[PDB]
Amino acid sequence: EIARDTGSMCWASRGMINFKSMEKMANAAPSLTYESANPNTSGFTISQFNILNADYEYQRRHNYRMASYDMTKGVVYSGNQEDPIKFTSNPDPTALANYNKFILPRLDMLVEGNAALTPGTTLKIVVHNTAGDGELDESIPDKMIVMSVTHFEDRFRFVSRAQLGVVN
Amino acid sequence: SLTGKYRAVVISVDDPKGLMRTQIRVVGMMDGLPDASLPWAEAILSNANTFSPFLPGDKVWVEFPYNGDSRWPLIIGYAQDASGGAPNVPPEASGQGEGYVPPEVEGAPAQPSTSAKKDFISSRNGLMEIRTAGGAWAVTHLKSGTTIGFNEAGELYAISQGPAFISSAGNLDIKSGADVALKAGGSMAIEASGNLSIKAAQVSVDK
Amino acid sequence: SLTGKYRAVVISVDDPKGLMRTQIRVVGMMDGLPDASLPWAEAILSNANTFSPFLPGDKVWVEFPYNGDSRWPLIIGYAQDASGGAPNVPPEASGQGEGYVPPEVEGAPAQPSTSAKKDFISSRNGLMEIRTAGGAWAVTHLKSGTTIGFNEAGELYAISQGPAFISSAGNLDIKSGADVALKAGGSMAIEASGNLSIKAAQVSVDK
Amino acid sequence: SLTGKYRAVVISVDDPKGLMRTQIRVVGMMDGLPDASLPWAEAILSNANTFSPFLPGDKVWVEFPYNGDSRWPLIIGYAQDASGGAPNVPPEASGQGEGYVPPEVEGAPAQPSTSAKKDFISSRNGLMEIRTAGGAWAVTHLKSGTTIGFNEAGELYAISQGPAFISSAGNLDIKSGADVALKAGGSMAIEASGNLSIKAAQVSVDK
Repeated sequence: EIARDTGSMCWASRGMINFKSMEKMANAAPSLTYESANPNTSGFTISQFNILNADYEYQRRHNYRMASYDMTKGVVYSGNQEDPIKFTSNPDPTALANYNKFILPRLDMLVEGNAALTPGTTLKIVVHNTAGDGELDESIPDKMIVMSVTHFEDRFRFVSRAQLGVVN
Repeated sequence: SLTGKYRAVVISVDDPKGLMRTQIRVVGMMDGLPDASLPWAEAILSNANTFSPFLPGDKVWVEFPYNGDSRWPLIIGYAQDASGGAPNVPPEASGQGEGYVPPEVEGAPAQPSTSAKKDFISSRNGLMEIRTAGGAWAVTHLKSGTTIGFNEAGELYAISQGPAFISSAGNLDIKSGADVALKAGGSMAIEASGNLSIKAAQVSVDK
Repeated sequence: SLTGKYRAVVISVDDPKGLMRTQIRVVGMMDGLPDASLPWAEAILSNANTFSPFLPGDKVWVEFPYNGDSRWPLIIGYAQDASGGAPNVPPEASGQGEGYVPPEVEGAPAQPSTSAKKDFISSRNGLMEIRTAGGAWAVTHLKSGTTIGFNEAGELYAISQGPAFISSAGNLDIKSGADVALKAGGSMAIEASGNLSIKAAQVSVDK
Repeated sequence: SLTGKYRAVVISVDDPKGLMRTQIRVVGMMDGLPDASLPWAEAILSNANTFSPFLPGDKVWVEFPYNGDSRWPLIIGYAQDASGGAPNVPPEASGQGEGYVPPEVEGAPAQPSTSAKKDFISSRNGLMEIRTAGGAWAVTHLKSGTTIGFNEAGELYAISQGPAFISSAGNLDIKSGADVALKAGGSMAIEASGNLSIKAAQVSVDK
């Protein structure tokens, strides 16, 4: 609830608890570079990746105009003007304004076991096509944020999987 | 489906079918609708065979009991609001303004004392009923100043601005172990259909 | 589990344990059960230390607050119904019949005027309390016609059919800047335990 | 989320913001918290522009209407309890003890009769209002014994312990088709600003 009222992102890992604002995350410079279909790259390499185009599936739940009752002001509104209304309880304008902020997932990828990938990391992604004329894919944005990380080790190989997203 | 309570405003009280209903508008959900499409609501009575009128512009709590159906609402009771800068209770019980100032009468046992957040005060349609913590009860007429009740100390006063009427078909007794005082500003009449007896120690008739 | 409100009818008021409860029957669900198996219900009081009696045959709203358990019901308030062709409110406040006709008295400041859907009218167990929009308050006894109250114009009238009693241990003052009129149909007595003073301009004693 | 009704106890009535609220403690869930952290609750009024005070130590029903949020509670009404071995209603309406014993007055039309589970009895802050099934209405002052009302048979009695006051700016009529009886324990005064007329059959002035 504190995270929702402040507009930040929470995750507890490696002995710390983290609150990071969403507006300042959109202006953060990348730290790593991930490329596909490039064998002369100076960074790392992606072996498998998934493109998700379902942006409505996550925006459907946040398409509402918030309203609430305050004993000294009356009815307090916040948000757009052409969306359906929905009632909450806290009549705090700052809390109402941040009620509809989140991160929209876009891409899932599988790499060769990097242990430096933690949520909150910003990466630069470059994807080339492997047929036709080597055209760059413009449907994947340049900078992405890491949302979830899974590391997996069997008796022969070490692999990592990540989910990447963009701030609305 | 709508299950909880909601805040509404009373619109009208002229029921075309005659089954003692009132028209309501929920604040926030029924915004933008013409007054001819708003549904008619029923109320919970306080006792058996009692009817409390509703005036347009009141604030109430509304709930839908028939499986969450919005076509058949139900009114529970009145609601508090402080949107105007002061609460919607009479100012004698809050202390946010100056309230009713009764006229001054010679004699007139002391008016009941009113303190904030400690008295029962109601004021509707020109009638004010007071029941204070000291044990005093008073009913007053706001436009003229007619009052019946007693005081926190336990003294009776019935004051009328205008004519007054006391009558009883049968035996009537008026007793006061004190002095008994009768005074008129015009002409006094004492008429009886039989015998009259004046029994005292000494009698004086002066100019 | 039962969560919302339901309509019920009061069956009996003779609690075998003595914890001031009443017996209820939900309309539609508890049909066909003997009266000895119906559960006992408690009520929400209006104020602290007040008890409002229930009579058999009344209509109420019933809700189960303890996790939807039907063994422990709760009574909220009375309900409106118009199954008989007219609403269940007094006919003075609806206009579906002719109501109480008070007896006529000579003198008798005007009785409060009653309009439909604009007055507070209650009638239970032979007592009628009226609070109209004009600011009049009246309490009347239905079987005999005894009444205390004032009028929308602001005049006091206390009328008793039968004997009446006015007494006060202490000083008593009776004042009327008008004429003051005293009249008896039998024998009048004026007794004092001391001095008597008649102070006017001129005095006339006639046959 | 909290959706149903709950039992609570009133803690305090001194609102730091002034929006006529009261502080509550739910029995069982808010146990062990300091009194400075308990939330402030609002109430449902019975009529428009009426305020009923709350005293510390009362039992009530509390419900949370704003999406089940525990920070904004709402008070519905008072609750019944019998934890002390007797119900929390006045003993005249239950029969578990001896109640109010009014003082005895010579004359004094009969006091209203009270039966168990059949009368409306309220007693708060030193005031008692009785509305019995026979049609009698009475309001009494507990500390002194001042009473206004009539009887189940239909007789008026207004009794004051201490001074009493009857006045009316205008015409006053006192009529009794019976005998009319006036008696004083001290000194009686009859003053008029004009003519006086004594009209009877025969007049007697005795020692």
